[PDB]
Amino acid sequence: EYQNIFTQVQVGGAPEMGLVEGVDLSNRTKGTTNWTLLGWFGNAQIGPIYLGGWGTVSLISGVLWFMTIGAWFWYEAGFNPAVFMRDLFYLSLDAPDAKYGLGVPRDAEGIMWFIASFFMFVAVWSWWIRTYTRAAALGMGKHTAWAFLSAIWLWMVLGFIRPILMGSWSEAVPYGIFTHLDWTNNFSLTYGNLFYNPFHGLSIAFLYGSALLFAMHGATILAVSRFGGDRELEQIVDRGTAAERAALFWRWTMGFNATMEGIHRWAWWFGVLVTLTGGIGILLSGTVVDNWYVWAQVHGYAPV
Amino acid sequence: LSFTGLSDEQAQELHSVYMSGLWLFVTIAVIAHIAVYIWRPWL
Amino acid sequence: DLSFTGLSDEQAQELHSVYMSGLWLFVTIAVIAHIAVYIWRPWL
Amino acid sequence: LSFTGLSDEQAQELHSVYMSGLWLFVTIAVIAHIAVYIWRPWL
Amino acid sequence: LSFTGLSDEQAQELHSVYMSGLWLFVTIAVIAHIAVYIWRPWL
Amino acid sequence: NYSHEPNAVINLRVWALGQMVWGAFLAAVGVVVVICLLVGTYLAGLLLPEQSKQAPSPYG
Amino acid sequence: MSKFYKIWQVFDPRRVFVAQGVFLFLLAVMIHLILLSKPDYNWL
Amino acid sequence: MSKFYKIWQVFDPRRVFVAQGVFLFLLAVMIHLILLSKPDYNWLDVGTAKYGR
Amino acid sequence: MSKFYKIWQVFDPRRVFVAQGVFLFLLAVMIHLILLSKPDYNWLDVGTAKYGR
Amino acid sequence: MSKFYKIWQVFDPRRVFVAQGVFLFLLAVMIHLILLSKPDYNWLDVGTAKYGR
Amino acid sequence: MSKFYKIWQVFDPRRVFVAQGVFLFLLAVMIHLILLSKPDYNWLDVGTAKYGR
Amino acid sequence: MSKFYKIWQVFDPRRVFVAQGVFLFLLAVMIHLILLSKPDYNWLDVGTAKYGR
Amino acid sequence: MVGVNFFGDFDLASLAIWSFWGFLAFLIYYLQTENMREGYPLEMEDGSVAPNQGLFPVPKPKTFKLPNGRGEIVMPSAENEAAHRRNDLALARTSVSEGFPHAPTGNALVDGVGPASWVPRRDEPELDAHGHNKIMPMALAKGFNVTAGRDPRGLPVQAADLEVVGRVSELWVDVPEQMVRYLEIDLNSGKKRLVPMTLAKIWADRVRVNAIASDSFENIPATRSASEVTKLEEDKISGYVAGGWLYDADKRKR
Amino acid sequence: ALLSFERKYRVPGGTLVGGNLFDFWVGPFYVGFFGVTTFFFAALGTLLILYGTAMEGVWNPQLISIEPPSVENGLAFAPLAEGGLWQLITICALGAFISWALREVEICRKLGIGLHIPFAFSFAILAYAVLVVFRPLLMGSWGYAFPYGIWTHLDWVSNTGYTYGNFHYNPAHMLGISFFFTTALALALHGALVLSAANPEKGQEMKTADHEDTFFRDLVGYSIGTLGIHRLGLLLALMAVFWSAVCMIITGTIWFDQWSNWWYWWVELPWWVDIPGGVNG
Ligand SMILES: CCCCCCCCCCCCCCCCCC(=O)OC[C@H](COP(=O)([O-])OCC(O)COP(=O)([O-])OC[C@@H](COC(=O)CCCCCCCCCCCCCCCCC)OC(=O)CCCCCCCCCCCCCCCCC)OC(=O)CCCCCCCCCCCCCCCCC
Ligand code: BCL
Ligand SMILES: COC(C)(C)C/C=C/C(C)=C/C=C/C(C)=C/C=C/C(C)=C/C=C/C=C(C)/C=C/C=C(\C)CC/C=C(\C)CCC=C(C)C
Ligand SMILES: COC(C)(C)C/C=C/C(C)=C/C=C/C(C)=C/C=C/C(C)=C/C=C/C=C(C)/C=C/C=C(\C)CC/C=C(\C)CCC=C(C)C
Ligand SMILES: COC(C)(C)C/C=C/C(C)=C/C=C/C(C)=C/C=C/C(C)=C/C=C/C=C(C)/C=C/C=C(\C)CC/C=C(\C)CCC=C(C)C
Ligand SMILES: COC(C)(C)C/C=C/C(C)=C/C=C/C(C)=C/C=C/C(C)=C/C=C\C=C(C)\C=C\C=C(/C)CC/C=C(\C)CCC=C(C)C
Ligand SMILES: [Fe+2]
Repeated sequence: EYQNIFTQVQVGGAPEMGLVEGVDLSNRTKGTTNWTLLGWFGNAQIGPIYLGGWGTVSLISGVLWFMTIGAWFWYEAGFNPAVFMRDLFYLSLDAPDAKYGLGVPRDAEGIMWFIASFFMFVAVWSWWIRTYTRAAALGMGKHTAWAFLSAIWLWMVLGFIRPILMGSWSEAVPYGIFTHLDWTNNFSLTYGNLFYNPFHGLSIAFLYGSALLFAMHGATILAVSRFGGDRELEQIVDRGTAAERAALFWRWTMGFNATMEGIHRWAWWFGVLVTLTGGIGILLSGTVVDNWYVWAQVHGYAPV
Repeated sequence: LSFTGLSDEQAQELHSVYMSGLWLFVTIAVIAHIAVYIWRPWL
Repeated sequence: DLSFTGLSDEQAQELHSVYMSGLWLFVTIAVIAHIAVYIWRPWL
Repeated sequence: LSFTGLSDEQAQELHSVYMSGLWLFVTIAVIAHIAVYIWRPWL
Repeated sequence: LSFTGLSDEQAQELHSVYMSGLWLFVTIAVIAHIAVYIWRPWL
Repeated sequence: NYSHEPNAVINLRVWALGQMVWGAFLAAVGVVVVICLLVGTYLAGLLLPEQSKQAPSPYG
Repeated sequence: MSKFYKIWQVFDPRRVFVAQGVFLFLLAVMIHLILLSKPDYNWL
Repeated sequence: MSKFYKIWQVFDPRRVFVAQGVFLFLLAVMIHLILLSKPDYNWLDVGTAKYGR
Repeated sequence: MSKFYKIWQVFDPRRVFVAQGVFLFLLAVMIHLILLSKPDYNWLDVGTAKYGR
Repeated sequence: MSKFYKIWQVFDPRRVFVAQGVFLFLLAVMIHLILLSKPDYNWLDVGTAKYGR
Repeated sequence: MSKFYKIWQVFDPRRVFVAQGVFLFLLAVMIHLILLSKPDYNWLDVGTAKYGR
Repeated sequence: MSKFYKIWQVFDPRRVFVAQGVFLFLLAVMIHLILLSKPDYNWLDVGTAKYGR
Repeated sequence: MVGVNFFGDFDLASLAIWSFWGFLAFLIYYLQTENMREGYPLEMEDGSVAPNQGLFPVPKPKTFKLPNGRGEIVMPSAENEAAHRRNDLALARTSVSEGFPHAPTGNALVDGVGPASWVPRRDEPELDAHGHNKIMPMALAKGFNVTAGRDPRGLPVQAADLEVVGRVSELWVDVPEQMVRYLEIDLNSGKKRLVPMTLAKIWADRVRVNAIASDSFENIPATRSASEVTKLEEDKISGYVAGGWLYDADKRKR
Repeated sequence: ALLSFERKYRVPGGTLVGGNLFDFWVGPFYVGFFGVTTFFFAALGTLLILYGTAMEGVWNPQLISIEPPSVENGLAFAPLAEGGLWQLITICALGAFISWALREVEICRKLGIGLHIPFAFSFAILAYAVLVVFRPLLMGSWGYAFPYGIWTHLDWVSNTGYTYGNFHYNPAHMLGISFFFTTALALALHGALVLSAANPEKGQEMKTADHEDTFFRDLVGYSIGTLGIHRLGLLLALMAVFWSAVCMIITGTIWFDQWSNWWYWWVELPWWVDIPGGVNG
């Protein structure tokens, strides 16, 4: 009747600084912290981070990005702090005017957008390389980078590629909290009803499937945590009744099952296919299809 | 054969009582069906 | 000889006879009701 | 050779019985498709 | 050699029966294609 | 001493009736809970403004 | 037709009786709610 | 046809009977609803009109 | 055509039986529904029309 | 052409049987459907046209 | 050209035959459909016209 | 150039061969379709015109 | 590339969606084959090998090279399944047909069947990267102190029959993870026995174990070492305890 | 039909209702009382979908659509050809889902594992119900629910969302979105991490939990732990669906206008309203 959601008893010790497997220890920090508010739901150690080159690139570029957008927010607000904290959500570093096409915008808002985007480019790619390297230094696999690359694919398709194919940086997303929502709506409305973008439907299928799957996996692993199912790496190699019971639950339930490694394989795909299908479905919007409801009618999933 | 642990005698008894109740049920139900045909016919 | 269930031809013939009794009863009822529904409202 | 544990004789018997059932199925189906073709041809 | 551990004789046998079934299939299909062609050709 | 039925058939009959009625009571409990659920829902809906029952249809 | 008592050798009768109680009560409510829906057959 | 009884040398009565009950009841309900779907063959509304109720 | 029974030296009759049972039932249901959606073979609407109801 | 009985020394009869059965069935269905979707090969529409129904 | 039996020493013939089978079926379907599209090679429309059906 | 054979010391043959098959198929399927798109190169429409059908 | 159909209505969009269907098919193949590394070949109830081995074939073996010189593990393999294979099973067929249960012949919590089942993991403990044991009692774990929560040590252990059996003594911890896995009991019978923390609910005045009753706390498997615990002993213990949610329910009160 | 370890778990027990009656397996599947119920309900709903599209004459699986009664029908039962089919299918679907959950329960207690999974599923049933049962009742009519068509419940979504302008401005919707995105994110990260440990660079030994914790501490300065990530993704999904149910039950019952006008309470606070600057001045 203990469901293992919140940890009852906390323990700790000298911080677990790390594992030296080819990591540069000098680029690592040495200060840790304990914060029990988390210990209740997870580890409490806000442990040492790695301060590297790619990380510095990312931090610098992305902070310039952030503060650039904040600068334009101020200018757009009359420098009145109360306007800033009033219209904070309604403000925007809107995207260049279509007149400029793909040329360097000849306005302030536009070039600020362009520069902030350059910074984001640098930051994201630096962080991807940082994932690759941190997994190469500890001697692990690069699955995390190839998953992130999926996210990068969508993000690029939206900021860089799709517009280049359409010939306008106007197509790209504004940097605001409500304006990028408005952008999504206007994108759907301009191009038919995006629902009828089969790849949109697939990305949705995989988002819902990711939630489905993580609830399944998590509830299972907490159910078999009384047999140490939380320790998975050791149930792939030294199988125990945790894995057997989980597999047999799902077998007796739906007729098929997985293994303590293959469920992880299933997760890595439902995740990345959310942004692989999205990128394609966004590329094809306006370059291959100016309206999706009619494509549906013609293709048979929508009625005449 | 006896999958459930019962013998032909016990099963005969149990079936007798079950079908007693069954014929009671059908009697009551045909009565009520008749009365309803009286009230709101359907054929 | 072959029995994935344990029943030998004897128990099998017994069980089958009773099952077919029940089946023919079911079918008699259904035939009666179909004839009736034909009288009241034919469907061919 | 037997992937299921049968011998040729058990198989032959099972097959005679399966064939009986199949021919009965086909027989009723033929009767019915005939009655249909007499009642509302589709060709 | 065998990737499944069958001997040439069991295999020759299996293939005989498989080919027989296949040829029965094709024969019925040909009957049907002929009927169809007589009733409503397509070429 | 009381509660003692000499007859075998009467003992079997009162047992089977108990079993059947137990099941029917379970079913009634379930039906009643569903009913209370939906009806309380409708009622709480009667507490809502009139614009709730005015809303346009999505045609579907 | 006379060897039907052999069903109680197949299924535990306790559970079967509870299940029949459920099934019949639910069927009753089903039809009553079917009839209640129709103004011609509603009585309230 | 003489030897159909061997079916119970293949299947067990319990699972077979569960299957049979489920399938037959399902089929019955299905066909009754099929009929009730037609403004005809709907015994209820038919009787309602016949008796002018 | 003389050694088909050898199929049961390959497949297990339990599975085969259940499979073909499901297969036939669904096939029949689909064909029936097909006709039922074609109003020239909808025996119900026909019998309505032929008998003037 | 004479040695083709060795595809049974390479494959397993069970999987091939089930797979090719699925294949044949789904093929038959796709083809019947392609016909039905064309008014000149729909035996049903053609019949109701030919018999003046 | 004669040594091409050595590709069976790099590839599992099972994998390869399955993959070839799939590739072949899919290619064929794809092509037959590219034909059914063009009104000039849809042998069914062609027959309808030729035979005045 | 005759010492290019060391490529089989660097790369695995199986991986290379599989990648090669997929690469070539996709390229070819693509090229044929790009050609198909333009009417001047759609050999089928061309034929429909050469033979006046 | 708008309104550009290669043939029929087929444009880049159609080509892409179809290519995706194909890739997806291959992917389902891949995943449902990689989910076969454990459990296959399929068995009957007799322990034999059955004809239906699935429509997806078991894949080709890979290799896991373990840390701390524990060797190479090959999945799928015969060694892998035969090690984790249980024998001398106290079970009785309920019917000659398949698809019906198999009853426990004796005491199941002991006989290791059902929810109380265990698996022969290797009687070597679980290790961290450094090769030190993962589970240490909090007293050998240098530096380990309770940083929060209710310190259970010394609290009585109430059981499913509401009766009391002993007092907690020590906490067994996952040092690399910094969390409490097992807790130890100083039982009335003079014995020490472990119980998983996930099966024990720390109250303010006590520790409640609604899984099992009191008769069971004594027959719990023990540890050949009081400073370490192996994966095998862990599975035995955990199965025994978890089986009480079914096999000691006639005793559970409240 | 069995795995090499499926036997010692195939023991009797763990049944909420029923007993020996229905304690058996059909192939891989366990079928208790509730297995029978879910099969019956599912099959019936499926066949009714097919008959509904048969009556319509539609046979394309993407264009098949069984729609709810009109809004004018109100909360009464309708003819099968005008909503009764949708309603029966809804009944059967709900019975099927609840029975699936209870089957999961029976199995969880036969295999002696916790009941987290049926709990998780309960939220999804709750949301489906919010859509087809509750929200209507409170809105006065079954016709406000969604249809059973692959590409038509999307039209219901669109029209229902454009009734209140850009639904994006619903805050509970915002939270649903956010939790869904974070769920997919954490799922990918978990899978990638584990696979990267088990399947490392060539010529290297398998890794352990310590390496995962260290890699993510290196990356972002915090690691949640092997148990915490499961806890987390579970809670993320649940709160997402919680917020998603909350977003819909308040859409046409407590709210009635465009959702944008909600955030204007922050603008219209007297001490920054009149200020002439920014977007709202
Ligand atoms: C007419 C057409 C008809 C239909 C045609 C259909 C044909 C089907 C053919 C079969 C294809 C099946 C593919 C799936 C198999 C993968 C199985 C798996 O999970 O692991 C396998 C297994 C994983 O190994 P492991 O178990 O992790 O351990 C290995 C090591 O020990 C330790 O690992 P490690 O750390 O060394 O490496 C880890 C990595 C092992 O793999 C690798 O190391 C290499 C992975 C590929 C990385 C990229 C290659 C380098 C160049 C990239 C160029 C990018 C340009 C951008 C700028 C540069 C960025 C770097 O593990 C993986 O999981 C690899 C799979 C990654 C797939 C790609 C995911 C990210 C893509 C996101 C989208 C971005 C591109 C846009 C796509 C859309 C375009 C329109 O790897 C393999 O079996 C070989 C690798 C396969 C190479 C890639 C080929 C497949 C890519 C498909 C992507 C989807 C395309 C879209 C579909 C079509 C839509 C229209
Ligand atoms: C009303 C408007 C249209 C619509 C318009 C669009 C548009 C337009 C898009 C989608 C897209 C998506 N929509 Mg929508 N969408 C609609 C209807 C729906 C419905 C529904 C139930 O009706 C659902 C559930 C969905 C579902 C989805 C997702 C499946 C998909 C995006 C997934 C994702 O991860 O995005 C978010 C993922 C990313 C952007 C990844 C970005 C990662 C990078 C690396 C971020 C950098 C980090 C940065 C530096 C910040 C630093 C933070 C600090 C360090 C903390 N939409 C309606 C009908 N939707 C997307 C898609 O794929 O299109 C097909 C998309 O672009
Ligand atoms: C959508 O398409 C529509 C529906 C319109 C058209 C299609 C309809 C279809 C396809 C319908 C199909 C119907 C079918 C296939 C019907 C089949 C019916 C059968 C086979 C009925 C069998 C009934 C058998 C019964 C009722 C047997 C009952 C037996 C008993 C009650 C007693 C048995 C006693 C026993 C076994 C005791 C002995 C046991 C032991 C252990 C000694
Ligand atoms: C678009 O598609 C449409 C539908 C329009 C057109 C296409 C339709 C298609 C593709 C239809 C395909 C139909 C097919 C392939 C039909 C096949 C039917 C078959 C093969 C039916 C077989 C029936 C067999 C039966 C009923 C056998 C019964 C046997 C028994 C009752 C006895 C069982 C065996 C016993 C008792 C022996 C046991 C002995 C021992 C020793 C154990
Ligand atoms: C758009 O595309 C369309 C459809 C319009 C045009 C394209 C169509 C295409 C691509 C069609 C392709 C068709 C193909 C490739 C068809 C291939 C058909 C084959 C290979 C059929 C084979 C049938 C085989 C059968 C029926 C075999 C039956 C065998 C038996 C019954 C014998 C039983 C065997 C036993 C007992 C084995 C003996 C075992 C032991 C142990 C002795
Ligand atoms: C408190 O005030 C101060 C000033 C102190 C600080 C405040 C800062 C504030 C308020 C910051 C707010 C930031 C906000 C609201 C950011 C929101 C960003 C959002 C919602 C972005 C959404 C989507 C963005 C996308 C998809 C952008 C993609 C961009 C790219 C892929 C860039 C690719 C490259 C481009 C466009 C061209 C440049 C390329 C090269 C090679 C130079
Ligand atoms: Fe996990």
